[PDB]
Amino acid sequence: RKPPKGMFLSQEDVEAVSANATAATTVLRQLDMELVSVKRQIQNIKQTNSALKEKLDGGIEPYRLPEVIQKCNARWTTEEQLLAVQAIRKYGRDFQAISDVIGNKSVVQVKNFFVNYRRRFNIDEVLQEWEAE
Amino acid sequence: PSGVEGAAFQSRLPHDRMTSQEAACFPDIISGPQQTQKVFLFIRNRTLQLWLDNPKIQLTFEATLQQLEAPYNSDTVLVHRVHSYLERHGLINFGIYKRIKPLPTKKTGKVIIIGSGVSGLAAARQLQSFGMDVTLLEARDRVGGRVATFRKGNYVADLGAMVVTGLGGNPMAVVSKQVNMELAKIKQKCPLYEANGQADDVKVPKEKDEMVEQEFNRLLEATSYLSHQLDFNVLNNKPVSLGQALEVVIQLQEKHVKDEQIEHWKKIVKTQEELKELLNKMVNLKEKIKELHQQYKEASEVKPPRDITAEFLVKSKHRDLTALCKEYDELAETQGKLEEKLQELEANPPSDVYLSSRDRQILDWHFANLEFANATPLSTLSLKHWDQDDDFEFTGSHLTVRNGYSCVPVALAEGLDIKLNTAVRQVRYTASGCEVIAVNTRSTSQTFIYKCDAVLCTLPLGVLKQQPPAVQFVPPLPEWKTSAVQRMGFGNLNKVVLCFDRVFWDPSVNLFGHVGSTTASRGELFLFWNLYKAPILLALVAGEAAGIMENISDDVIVGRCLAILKGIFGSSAVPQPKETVVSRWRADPWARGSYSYVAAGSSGNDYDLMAQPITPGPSIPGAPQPIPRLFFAGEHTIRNYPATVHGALLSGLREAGRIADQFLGAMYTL
Ligand SMILES: Cc1cc2nc3c(=O)[nH]c(=O)nc-3n(C[C@H](O)[C@H](O)[C@H](O)COP(=O)(O)OP(=O)(O)OC[C@H]3O[C@@H](n4cnc5c(N)ncnc54)[C@H](O)[C@@H]3O)c2cc1C
Repeated sequence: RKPPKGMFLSQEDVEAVSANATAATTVLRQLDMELVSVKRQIQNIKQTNSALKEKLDGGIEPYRLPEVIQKCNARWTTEEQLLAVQAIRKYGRDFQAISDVIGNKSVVQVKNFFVNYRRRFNIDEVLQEWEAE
Repeated sequence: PSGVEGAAFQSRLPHDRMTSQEAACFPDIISGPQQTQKVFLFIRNRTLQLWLDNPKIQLTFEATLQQLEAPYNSDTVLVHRVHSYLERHGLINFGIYKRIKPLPTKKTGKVIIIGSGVSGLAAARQLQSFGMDVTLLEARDRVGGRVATFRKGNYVADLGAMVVTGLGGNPMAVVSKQVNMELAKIKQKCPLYEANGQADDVKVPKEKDEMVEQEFNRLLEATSYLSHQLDFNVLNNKPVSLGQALEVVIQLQEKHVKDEQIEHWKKIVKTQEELKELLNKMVNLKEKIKELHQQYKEASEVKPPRDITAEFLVKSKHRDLTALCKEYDELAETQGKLEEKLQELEANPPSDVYLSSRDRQILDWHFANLEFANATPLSTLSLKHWDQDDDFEFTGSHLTVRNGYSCVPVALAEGLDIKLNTAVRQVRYTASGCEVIAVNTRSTSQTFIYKCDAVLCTLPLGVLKQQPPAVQFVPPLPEWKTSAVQRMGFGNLNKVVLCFDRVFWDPSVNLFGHVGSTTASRGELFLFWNLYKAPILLALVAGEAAGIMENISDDVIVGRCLAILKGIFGSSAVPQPKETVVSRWRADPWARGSYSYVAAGSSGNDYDLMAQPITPGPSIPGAPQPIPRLFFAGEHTIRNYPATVHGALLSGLREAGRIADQFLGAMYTL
């Protein structure tokens, strides 16, 4: 009915291998060269990746800064507000990054700041300034 | 099957349906009411049953009606018509049986049968039992032809036919019951022995043995799919052979092995390049982190009190460094998960090769074995038709004749006019009758003329193929006959008989294979036979090897035989053989080969063409269409059972019926 379990006999491959006198060994040699070609390509990219891994030796451990967390405070200080304004200038609408810089202000408090002091800190101008870069 | 249906089966007939044969003789019944057909069928089956239950004595019409019940014994003309039909066509009262009604006082008609092979002898017995004058002309000094049996003392080995291929529906089952006939079963266990350098040959482990054989079967079944479903039957205006197709199948399996490997290594590289691109990003990110750490460190060293912009710089660079260290850990996690997938892929490669040198050698033994069965290289067998007779194979385990297969023809030859040492040179057939011209084989100048009504030609196909002809036909055989002779394949296989003074092999093992070194010589002494308490080993030469081995002296052959035997049973425990016999069937002028095969470009239809009788032209021009004169029996003339003893036996029975119908008339249509 159909080829035995694991026997491969497509209409296409039959015509291709029968096409001429030595079409058989042509197709088989073509894949043998194809095979050794990919094998040497592996050996190479394995060596390239071996070299690149050696450049990453040590990781990023000397450059890891210790974790500093303080309680997420409610009160805005003059000092903190100014940090915020600068963070808006640098990061834009990245409420997360801005929150991380200030330290003790939640992502919502930052969003509140954006609308509370919207007039007084010209946050409109500040945001369009960031988009210029 | 069992009962009256068992009898129909044993006679190669459907129990519940009328055959084309029967439709011809009983057209009234088969075109008529369904009821009467079932009546017919029972009568037919019951008569067969009766015959088969006791084939040692003749079954008469009276004795048949005797054992019939109502309403089957009501219509006695139908019972007679059936009995006579079954009698004519040799379905009842064939072989060697005690006659109830002694032979007719005078004979009607005269028939010359060429060759006293089994087909000849079978027909001769029948024609004689139908009250005809029969004389067989045999070139050899013995009956049986391709049923040859070497004898010495009590030790016996068949150089010709040897295996009875199952008793279920085999006409030989009847013959064996009719005679002494001691049949011995064949233990199908066959260990294979491959070379091991200077060391003794190692038995192939059940691991490989079973996997290669199953691959062999799978390869055959694959060629069958390739033939039927894909129609790969003609290639460059030439018919595709089995070996031709097997190559294509094997090649496509190697292609697959390579295709699987390519896409596996290509699955590696695409990940090996994912790793490459990730490692590059990681190196660059480490560079920006290194630079950003310095920038932070510098900004952080501007000691308080700082103004808010200097304060922002510290906090800003700090946040940014944590964000880039966040990114590096994502990429470091991916790196490990890619390296883990890279080992996964490299731990599970696909199949290394399709077949190793060791495998392909064992597979070639299985091919050689198939070349032995079909008595021909697989490059000669028709892809589409080589196996057309597979459905008609008998049931039951295969057996051998203990006292030597020639037992059978000799027993069939009893009470027949057989002229031995008489080689037919020319067959003349005309409207008025026939004359057969033969010479004495011993002195070929001594000539013999035989005048007869009909000639039955049982000459082997190989003989019929000879160029220039060994037998001449006057007038020549028509194009349609000669073309069939041409197209049909007539193969070859040979046997070597090895007589030793002592049994040095495993006495409980019936047969063991030897694995050859190359494809070229896969058939060369590829298998060894052992049976009785007799110390004979029987070496088999098959495929392309058979033909070439015939051009090699007995000594060299016996040499190669011992070499292989030493290589298995120890280079010392193998004595010199006392008696050796080497068959050469292709060289034998009364055979010119071993038996037929379905050649590429032939088909089962050519076998029918072979059986077709010849009707000569009219003597006086304008005279009516004459009787058929020249008739053909033999292994090569029976579509459903070619290349066998039973097939020959049946072909003989067939012709005897056709000749009787033609020259004695059909008494059952009266
Ligand atoms: C090596 C071998 C092994 C075999 N093994 C088996 C087996 O295991 N099982 C199986 O079922 N079958 C087997 N067979 C096949 C079987 O032997 C034949 O199919 C069968 O014997 C054919 O009978 P036949 O009468 O058609 O031909 P034959 O038996 O050849 O009869 C033809 C006769 O005509 C004679 N003759 C030839 N030329 C002339 C002439 N010019 N004048 C007068 N007479 C002539 C021949 O000598 C021969 O006696 C085997 C055959 C061979 C060669």
